[PDB]
Amino acid sequence: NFLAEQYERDRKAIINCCFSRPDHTGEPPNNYITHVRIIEDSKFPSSRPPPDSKLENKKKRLLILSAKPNNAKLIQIHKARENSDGSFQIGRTWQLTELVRVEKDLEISEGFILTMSKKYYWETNSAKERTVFIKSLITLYIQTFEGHVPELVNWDLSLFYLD
Amino acid sequence: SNFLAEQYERDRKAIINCCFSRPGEPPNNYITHVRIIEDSKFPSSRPPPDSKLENKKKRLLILSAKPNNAKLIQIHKARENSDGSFQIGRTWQLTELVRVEKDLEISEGFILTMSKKYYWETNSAKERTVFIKSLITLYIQTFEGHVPELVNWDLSLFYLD
Repeated sequence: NFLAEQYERDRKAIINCCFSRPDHTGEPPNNYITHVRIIEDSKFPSSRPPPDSKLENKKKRLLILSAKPNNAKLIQIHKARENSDGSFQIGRTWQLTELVRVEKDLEISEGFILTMSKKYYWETNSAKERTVFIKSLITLYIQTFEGHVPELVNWDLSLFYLD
Repeated sequence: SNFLAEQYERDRKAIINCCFSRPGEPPNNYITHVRIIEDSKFPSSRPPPDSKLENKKKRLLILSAKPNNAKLIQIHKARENSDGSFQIGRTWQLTELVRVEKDLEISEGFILTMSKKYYWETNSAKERTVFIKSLITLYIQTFEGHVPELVNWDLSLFYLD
């Protein structure tokens, strides 16, 4: 539950850095939804990294999901990092609509791949965290559809339940 | 394939006519349905592959929404009468649904849990895929904003075509 305190800490900093005041363009900010810590391997950013990847390759980053202030159905994905001075900054943005595939790595419990125009391989810090972020990403995606339209989605799901 | 789609439009129209067009209060709005087989000797678990034809009853599952709130969903069980009319025999609130499980060995079978368990089969594997997709996506959509920690699943892959 060190996890939960870290999450709340990150959340506050993130909203403060990036989803709270007009930016400076002087455009309003997006509304924050959720985030997750990830590890990115700069030499293997699109596929499973060799077991022997130099610790120097491993970057600490964050994925963040948010929505347009005037559009609750226009969601964005961001990649961000925490700088040494504690500030936060976003380095990449995608529209959710660019997402075409989400897959868990069968061999690495924290590994997953997001596919937009290219593939993005990332790892979470734990198996549980992978489950949570992916659930968040996919349910949010589903919620952006306008009413009943399941013809366009495909999944390997066989069990769904409430705890 | 083409037969199915045509059967599906036929059923849909009849279902709306019989159950979602007249009023006590305004009728619900139809969303979707599927044809199911129910085993009356084995209603809550996988029937023996041996189960006699006389146990097998033709039904339908229908999803609908309250006219005022598209996020208040109901599940209905119905049956087509010999005369060609349809009638609803059972209703649940979608909020009652606590589990959805595909039968891992019978590709047409699935189980829904509300207070009791209900085992049903569709007529094909593809029809199961389609209805379950509708059921779960709708459940998800009845949530405003981020969906809570409580929902769980075994998904490991998701993609658009």
